[PDB]
Amino acid sequence: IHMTGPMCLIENTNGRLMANPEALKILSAITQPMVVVAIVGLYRTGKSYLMNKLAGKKSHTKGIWMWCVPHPKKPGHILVLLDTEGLGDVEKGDNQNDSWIFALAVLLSSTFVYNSIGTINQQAMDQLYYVTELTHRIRSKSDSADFVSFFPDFVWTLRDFPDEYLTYSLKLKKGTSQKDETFNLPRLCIRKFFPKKKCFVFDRPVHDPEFVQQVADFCSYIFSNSKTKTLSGGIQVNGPRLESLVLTYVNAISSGDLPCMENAVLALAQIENSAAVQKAIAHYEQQMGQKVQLPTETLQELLDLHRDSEREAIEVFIRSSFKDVDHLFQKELAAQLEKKRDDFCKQNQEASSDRCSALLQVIFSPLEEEVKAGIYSKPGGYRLFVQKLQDLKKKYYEEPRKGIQAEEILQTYLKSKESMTDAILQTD
Amino acid sequence: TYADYFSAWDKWEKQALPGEERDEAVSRLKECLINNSDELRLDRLNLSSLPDNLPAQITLLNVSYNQLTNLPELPVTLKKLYSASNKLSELPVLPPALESLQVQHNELENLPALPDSLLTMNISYNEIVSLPSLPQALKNLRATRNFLTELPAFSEVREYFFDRNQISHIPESILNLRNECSIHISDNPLSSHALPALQRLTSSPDYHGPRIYF
Repeated sequence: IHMTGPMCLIENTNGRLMANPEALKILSAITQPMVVVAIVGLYRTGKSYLMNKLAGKKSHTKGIWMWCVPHPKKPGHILVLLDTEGLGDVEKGDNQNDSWIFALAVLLSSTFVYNSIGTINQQAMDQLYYVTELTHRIRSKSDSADFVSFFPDFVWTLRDFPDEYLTYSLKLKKGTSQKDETFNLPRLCIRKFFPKKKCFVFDRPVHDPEFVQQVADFCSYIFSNSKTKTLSGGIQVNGPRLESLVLTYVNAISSGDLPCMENAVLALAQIENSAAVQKAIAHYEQQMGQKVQLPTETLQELLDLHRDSEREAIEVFIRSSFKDVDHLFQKELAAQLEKKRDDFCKQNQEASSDRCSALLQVIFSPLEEEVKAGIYSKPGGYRLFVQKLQDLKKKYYEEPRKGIQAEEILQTYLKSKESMTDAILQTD
Repeated sequence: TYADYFSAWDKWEKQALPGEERDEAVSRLKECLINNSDELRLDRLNLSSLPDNLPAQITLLNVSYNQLTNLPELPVTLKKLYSASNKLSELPVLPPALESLQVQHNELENLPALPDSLLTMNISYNEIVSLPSLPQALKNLRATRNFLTELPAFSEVREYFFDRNQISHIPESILNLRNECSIHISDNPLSSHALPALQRLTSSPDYHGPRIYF
């Protein structure tokens, strides 16, 4: 894969959260596992510099932008650079969804990165009202408890002035009054929800020495200790899954319900298993597409080919599927194969009748013409009629694959065409 | 005059706090006042207050994301007021030609007069209990988090949502508007009879009423 300019993944226009289909195509193409890192921060904290120097390089649409670039310190894996552009620009556009953009940047990424310019005073905390709504904005089980299961590692970044600051800087004070109660909600969440936490600092690049290397340390940290986006026990997210998650979360927001973590995984399983069926079906029309040539000699042969190919395609289902709880897909696959069988059997019977009647016509119509003219009413034609009919039946069966319904129809010919032989013997 | 503006602006510069970018603010003020610039933005300066004398001709004031407490007297020529995410307690009288009032995440207690030229307006994330009559052409209103008690009367395209409030009442004045209004009033502890009263009311020829989301 190769992108030179980051494009919009979720635009935030006309008071609506919409996905970008052209950018979802690029996701559905990248089949390599992903390490997702967002860059959340206010509208002009210089958000870009942490992307160009992260992907490795050198008046827009607001929302979440992405940049896919190969992982510079990993094989196979591919890191994704999310970035909330225009976050908080009260002047430019609607702000009903800044909390939504925050929640989505949490749910999609694997290492959440805030980017404030201040000194984490009370102002920089009042500019972080998004985190006080995470318990009101994101469900996790169709409660705010299992958040540490999938929540990313916090990496704060102060762009003008390390972890010594942050470790004690979120030490909430004890109390019970309402005045100190509001002071807990931000710091309570940043500590309890996110598994690993951090902090960084960056000197100003004006009026550089301890900045390029200062940011090089942070970039090396992100390159080194970043972890692959996991869902529920492994399952390294990889393109198509990220697209499924984006679509699920957005179609949940623009529908009413909350972005669920369980449902966004159940639908992903029921779509990545909805491909296992159409994969095991193609492996059935392909194998039994040149292993069967109707009509067949016997029936045990066709049933022996089925019983083989069925449990051979069931293997293809197992090899590319997971979480078929209650075994709902591993029976809509079987019921879709038994119908194929019951149809193949009737198709074979009809294809047997076809060739039987065709050979009937081809071989016996000469005799029909001969007796139709009267070349056998001569006083001596009964014996030669017997000769030709017996040897012609001898030339009937020495014709491979006449179908199981072989002579069953043939007797309908002889039994209904005996008055000819009757009159011939009478005319002898 | 003009040189008298520089006096009060250079006098605010001194009466500031440690982490209060006032030199940049004064530089922006002199950058606007001299070029006769219509726009003036004091984006992110950790300001605890503003000077008493803004330029008397601006049409756009963006003083959001600060630690303000009360705005100075806005110039009459103002047409857009973007003052959100700071700590306001009351709004000085709005200029008569105002067209956009964007003030959220503050601590407003009540709203003063609203001129007839307010097109859009966002007062969400505050502590308001009552609102004056919304102007004739007020298009979008966001009061998504306050302490409202009763829905305001409109003085007849419209789209206001009063999410997350303690209002819980719909009189006739709502059901007298045509099928162009949109009043999302979700997350409200509405009356037990008014809860399905809307259901059996909306399941009727309600093409002489408004859309009501809850």
